[PDB]
Amino acid sequence: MTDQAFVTLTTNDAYAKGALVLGSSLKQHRTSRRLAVLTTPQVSDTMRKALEIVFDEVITVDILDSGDSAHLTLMKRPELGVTLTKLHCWSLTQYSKCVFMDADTLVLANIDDLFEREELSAAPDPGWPDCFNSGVFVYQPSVETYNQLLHVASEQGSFSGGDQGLLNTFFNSWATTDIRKHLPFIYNLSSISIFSYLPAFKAFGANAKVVHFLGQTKPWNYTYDTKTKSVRPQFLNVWWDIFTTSVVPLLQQFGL
Amino acid sequence: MTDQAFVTLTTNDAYAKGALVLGSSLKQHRTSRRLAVLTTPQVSDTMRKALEIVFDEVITVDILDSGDSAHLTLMKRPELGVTLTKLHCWSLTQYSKCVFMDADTLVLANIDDLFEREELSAAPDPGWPDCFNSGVFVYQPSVETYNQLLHVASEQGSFSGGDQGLLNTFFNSWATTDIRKHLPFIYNLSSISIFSYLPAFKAFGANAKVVHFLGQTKPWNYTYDTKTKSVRPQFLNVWWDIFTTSVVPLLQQFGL
Ligand SMILES: [Cl-]
Repeated sequence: MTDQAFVTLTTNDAYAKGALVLGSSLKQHRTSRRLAVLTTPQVSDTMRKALEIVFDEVITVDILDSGDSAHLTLMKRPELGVTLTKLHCWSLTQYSKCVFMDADTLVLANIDDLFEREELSAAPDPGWPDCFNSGVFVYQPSVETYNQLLHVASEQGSFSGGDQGLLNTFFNSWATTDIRKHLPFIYNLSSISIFSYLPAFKAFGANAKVVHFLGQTKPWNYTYDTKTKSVRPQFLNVWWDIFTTSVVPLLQQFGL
Repeated sequence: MTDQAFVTLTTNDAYAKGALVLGSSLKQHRTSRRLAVLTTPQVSDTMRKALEIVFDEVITVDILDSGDSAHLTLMKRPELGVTLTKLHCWSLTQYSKCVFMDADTLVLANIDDLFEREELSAAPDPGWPDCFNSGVFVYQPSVETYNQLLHVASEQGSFSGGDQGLLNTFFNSWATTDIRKHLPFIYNLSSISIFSYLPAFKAFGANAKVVHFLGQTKPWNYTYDTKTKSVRPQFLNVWWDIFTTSVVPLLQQFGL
């Protein structure tokens, strides 16, 4: 649909790499949706221009600017920079529904069916499964929800010191209400649960639709051998394949 | 209710300690339900007699006996000893509904409301949260279900090499169907998620109703200082308090 989007976020050039890989993965699996990326001014012109090619829309967010609605809350809780920036995904009222995906996710199959879901649909978090992981979620842009999230951020902050605590606190019926708001874990498959919980992977992890690179060493903190097509494991190598294949050439293209 | 029960299982004297602590924890939080314990002949007379005091019913299961319905399946899949024994929880047709709890769980509050639940209700597993953890679950005893589980055990075994894989495979709609069959994580709170996922604990882990001692070192593999009332952490110490207070005296009582 025209007014639906995957939305991601990048606050720096490291994460812009992820966002570019994510965007590409989404294009590769023939999404019929828009691709939007929240970006900060800290993202350089080269990453930016590549984001402009990969994404239908590049939105600038500067919570460091006092014009930003999140800025006073950033002052109150300065650890919440990334969180308050991320929450701007709710400002995107040019879209009726979006799938937010962190820039450290990777799409391995079309996940457009996520748009059948209602706010707030998200996959369970490993570790504390009565929380949803905020790495992938379905939400409806709204200035009201935005303001309410912003307000909760101000009042409580996040029990996680990040967006996950904040989102779970506001969307707190997730655990106990409407199983359709549980996204299958395969739509936000923790790369940790692929290596750590290895019995459950073998049986279901070949079904993965989205890899969420958690931790730790993010995909781009790895060394990739372009000859062997392998890092210094399966999923890191898909990410790097996309990076090497689609993203680097788009990045090297901006220097002329 | 008269014909409802918590059911646990012990295949040896190490686990009988857990079962005795579990049973006691259940009595301590004034359950109105029956307490049943599947036991193997490998459980010694002393553990047994103490089980007889703590539990309303002590049921003997010997899958090593060829009279047992599970025995031929044990022959086919000998790694499934514990699993096939556990599955006998479904034979307990003297009960209309039961809560099965592994002998490495600990009850910290009345959880009798679990009997409002239908088969198969269970808490999500940490690590792979689209599986339920088989440490605590609500089920309806039935020879049909039993036979069907036994049959699946024979055909597929368990993708986990344990009961969890088997149960998830048979009760495979759990992830996607009926949010009421998701037991809050606090009814099967992984002791690992208490130490490992520490941000989510502080906010919700004080609400714990059942601790599931996973791993690893089981509670009884720890040294307990009875003077300091502490092990060699909060939950280990509740377990040991119950053990020292209620269980050991019941065990020392059998030697005369
Ligand atoms: Cl439901």
